Amino acid sequence: SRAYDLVVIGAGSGGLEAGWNAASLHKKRVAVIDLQKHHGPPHYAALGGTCVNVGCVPKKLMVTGANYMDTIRESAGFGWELDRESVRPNWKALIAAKNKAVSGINDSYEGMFADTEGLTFHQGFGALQDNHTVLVRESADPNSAVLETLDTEYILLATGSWPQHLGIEGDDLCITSNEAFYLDEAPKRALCVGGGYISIEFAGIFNAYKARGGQVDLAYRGDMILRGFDSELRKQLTEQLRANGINVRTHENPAKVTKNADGTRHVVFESGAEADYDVVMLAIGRVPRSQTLQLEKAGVEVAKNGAIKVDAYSKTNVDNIYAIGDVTDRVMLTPVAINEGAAFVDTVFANKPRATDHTKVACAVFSIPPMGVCGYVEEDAAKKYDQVAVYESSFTPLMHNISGSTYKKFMVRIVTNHADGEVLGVHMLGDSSPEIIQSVAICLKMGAKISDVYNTIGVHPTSAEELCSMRTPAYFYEKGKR
Amino acid sequence: SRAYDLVVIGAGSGGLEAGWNAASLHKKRVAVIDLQKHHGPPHYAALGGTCVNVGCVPKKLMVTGANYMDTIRESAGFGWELDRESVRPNWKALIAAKNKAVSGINDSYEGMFADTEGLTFHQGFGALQDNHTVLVRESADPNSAVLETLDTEYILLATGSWPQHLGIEGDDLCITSNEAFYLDEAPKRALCVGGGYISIEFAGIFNAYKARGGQVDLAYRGDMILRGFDSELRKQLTEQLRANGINVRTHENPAKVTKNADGTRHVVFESGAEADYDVVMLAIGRVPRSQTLQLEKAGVEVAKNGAIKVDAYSKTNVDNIYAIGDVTDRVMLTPVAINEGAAFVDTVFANKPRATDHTKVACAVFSIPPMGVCGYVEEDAAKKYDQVAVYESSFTPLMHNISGSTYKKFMVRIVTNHADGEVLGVHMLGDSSPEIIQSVAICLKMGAKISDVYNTIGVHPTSAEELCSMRTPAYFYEKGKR
Ligand SMILES: Cc1cc2nc3c(=O)[nH]c(=O)nc-3n(C[C@H](O)[C@H](O)[C@H](O)COP(=O)(O)OP(=O)(O)OC[C@H]3O[C@@H](n4cnc5c(N)ncnc54)[C@H](O)[C@@H]3O)c2cc1C
Ligand SMILES: Cc1cc2nc3c(=O)[nH]c(=O)nc-3n(C[C@H](O)[C@H](O)[C@H](O)COP(=O)(O)OP(=O)(O)OC[C@H]3O[C@@H](n4cnc5c(N)ncnc54)[C@H](O)[C@@H]3O)c2cc1C
Repeated sequence: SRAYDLVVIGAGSGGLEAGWNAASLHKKRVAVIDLQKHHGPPHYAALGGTCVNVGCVPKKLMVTGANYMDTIRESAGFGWELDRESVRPNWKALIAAKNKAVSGINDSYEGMFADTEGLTFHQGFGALQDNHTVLVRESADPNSAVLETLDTEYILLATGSWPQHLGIEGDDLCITSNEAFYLDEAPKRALCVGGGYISIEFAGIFNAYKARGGQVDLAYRGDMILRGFDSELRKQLTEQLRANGINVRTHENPAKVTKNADGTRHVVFESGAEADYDVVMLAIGRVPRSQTLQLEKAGVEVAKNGAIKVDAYSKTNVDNIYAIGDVTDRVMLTPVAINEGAAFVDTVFANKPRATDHTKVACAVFSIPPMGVCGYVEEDAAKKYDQVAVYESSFTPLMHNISGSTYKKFMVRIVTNHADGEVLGVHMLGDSSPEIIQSVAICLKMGAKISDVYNTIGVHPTSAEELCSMRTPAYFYEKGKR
Repeated sequence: SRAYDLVVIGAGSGGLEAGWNAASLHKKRVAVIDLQKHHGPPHYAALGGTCVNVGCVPKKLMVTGANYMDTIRESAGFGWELDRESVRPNWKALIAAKNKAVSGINDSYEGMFADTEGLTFHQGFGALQDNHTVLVRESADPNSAVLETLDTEYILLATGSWPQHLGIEGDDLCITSNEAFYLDEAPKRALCVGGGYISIEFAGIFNAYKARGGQVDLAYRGDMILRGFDSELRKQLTEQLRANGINVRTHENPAKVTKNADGTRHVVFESGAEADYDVVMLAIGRVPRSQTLQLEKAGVEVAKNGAIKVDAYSKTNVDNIYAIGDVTDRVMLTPVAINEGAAFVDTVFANKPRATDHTKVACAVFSIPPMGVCGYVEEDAAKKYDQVAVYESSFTPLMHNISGSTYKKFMVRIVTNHADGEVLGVHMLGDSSPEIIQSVAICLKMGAKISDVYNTIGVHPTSAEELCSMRTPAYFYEKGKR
């Protein structure tokens, strides 16, 4: 058996930051464990994690592909002539290009290991024996061949999460985002089940690569898609997805999925509504991946959902064992998991305890059109503050008066503490909003006030200068109002 | 002589802001004078000024149209299959749509004047007889028919700038950006003379709408284009212009232009090289437009190049005559002129002195690819502070590896005062950098430091995210580079 300072189980966004930082900057002997080295089936994620293999990186490439549907249509207004009846998308080419890109990054991570002192990769399933030794086995099965036993001082769990499935009749006929990245054919008709951002992102990808006459339906249990986002922005996004032809079936949930003779799936909705689809993708949530780790043999314990309970510095109850990223169920985004992996190495190896601030974290939804969002939604702000002011504007860019997509309203909403003037949250809908929100997030982790925003001079013509053009509140909340 | 609180000569960006404010906010009686109500020859600019009519707004529509040449080409990498030989630009469709968009905006300004009691528009050439009477004549000739003689308490001079010409033989065969907005056919071969943002932006418009086998040359008298911008960015923009096929000709200046029998124009350069072009457009400069105002008749000092000299509150030597916008030669951007108009009304009519801060003002170059810049370039900063640190990052977006456009590097450069880490300048090259620099300008107005920047968590995947990723300096200046 070998002796290590650290064993990282999971070589994703968090574990690879942590392991690399511990080995190079702190000259520690570190083992990182993951299931496989190259992206794809059987385990989908691999070296580099979910984001690089089956997450942020392939989905942004595929959403960029999807946007060309609207740009080739919108170019006509600006005088571009082409035979538009000949245009045909080519899913196969998109996936071949995407896989080339993702494998490039995988080969880069292998290089990274050859370049560094005490960092070794170990391929297999990590499971805990006791709080000081982790087993690398042949499969998730507890009775599989144990390949290696690693003796350690500190253990770091960073196994991520996995797609949540529906407990329904014919769940087995449904795919998740994982299989969606390797689909051989673009579906003609497809159902994305779920109201979250992964559902909405894929619905816009399938909508663009479908055969014309095809259809993509987005079915969600609640009233408006995208819980946790600004309610006005959720309302306008819905209509803009509908305007681009996807059918948002609100208050619909699968009940039965049955395979038809010709491979297609037949689905019975909870309303007794029925429809047939080439693909049914569940995008209903992500659960902490912790079940197989045998945490119990080391005394570390979980929450009901599988989340590993951790204090602010990422320490679990057994002290030499820490946990970061999606398995921790704090904020499930790559920059947060990376930040936590770095903070952990200052805390145990540099012995400077850094806790990661999961507050005012900005994020985006690469839907068509996209959203960039940071801080508080007004309902939450109005529960915590006395005087909340909501500022809002909407405009159709002059541009879309000429492209013909007049339904593309840019919307910006800013929530303030009206006593203070401190900007509590900024929520944007429209193109470039993911680019624009990163800088606004610096303004908010700095404590800007609405006077800071309208005293800056605008850069013209941009959509972003609206941020600097809003001075009168639309309405306020003194516990309530609207 | 009649009875006015304010007469504003020049109904443009600054001029109209001040006139609306003085009237609807402070109930003053104000006359706004301009040459023309709608865009187009002979005066090109008209009600709404240069930006609305022959500036920011027409220009930006036209460069978004030009950008379709790249994205239609780039779609192929993402699997969008189409008849590549069918694709052709129609310049007539582009300027027809641009003219309706600008005609809409002109109509709404006439609307504005109907909806506000003390505001009136007077068409003609405004000139001063005395520091309390302004006469609007029929033409710019001092001896022309006086149409109106308005008598006024205050005068606001906001006549903007005009294109600068070359005094060479055949200058009258060249156009400026004014005429380029009404060209009937896109040039097959074109020459853009100048190195500032306006010839850069038109070179990209002409490059995209040219007939195949065409060519646009950019000729500049100096060593490198975009004097006054970050030197690494200028170098990199030149190389990206060349990769998209435009021919950048440094140390090059025309000597004489003659018209060919063909109708095209023959250009002899000062090096002795010759070539023929359909269009030769001069974008060598813009000079303050004070020349026919009769400023000596009111004793107001002009600064040689034409700039009306003013103090921080935009007051001239004559205490009831103020001047704003491009005529004062301070920052020739529409936002700055508007802000100066607002500040002016506060100071004289709301009796609260303001002054525009012309520092940290961000701006954008709508080149293909675009640039977004704010603050000091390192050279200037190095001659004011003892230790300046420069941070930079370059990367090709993943997407540009899939599309053909491998040359499209995104670059961000941050200049810091190394004493406390205060960010003095951020210079970016790449798509969306105009949209990103607007909110970075807010962080800069609030006194941001490099640590504010890397302590914000990123939004992944975005280009803007690179802002939060720069911890270590590339090099420093301790008076000189190190
Ligand atoms: C489709 C999709 C889109 C997303 N898009 C974005 C986006 O645009 N921006 C963003 O910020 N976030 C996005 N996310 C979220 C982001 O991918 C994750 O939050 C982030 O990767 C979490 O990092 P992590 O370190 O917790 O784990 P991960 O990056 O998931 O890595 C965990 C690693 O552990 C390995 N592993 C699992 N169990 C074991 C075991 N027993 N033994 C060994 N190895 C094991 C896995 O194979 C995996 O490689 C997206 C996620 C998905 C699924
Ligand atoms: C092609 C081009 C592109 C530009 N793009 C941008 C951009 O993208 N973003 C940006 O911020 N800035 C841009 N600018 C600069 C911007 O157009 C100007 O800075 C801005 O319009 C200046 O405002 P102003 O109030 O000083 O006067 P202007 O807006 O120029 O208006 C001056 C007015 O005075 C009138 N006039 C002049 N003489 C007389 C007279 N004697 N009697 C009566 N009326 C008179 C003119 O018709 C005109 O309407 C661009 C400029 C050009 C030329």
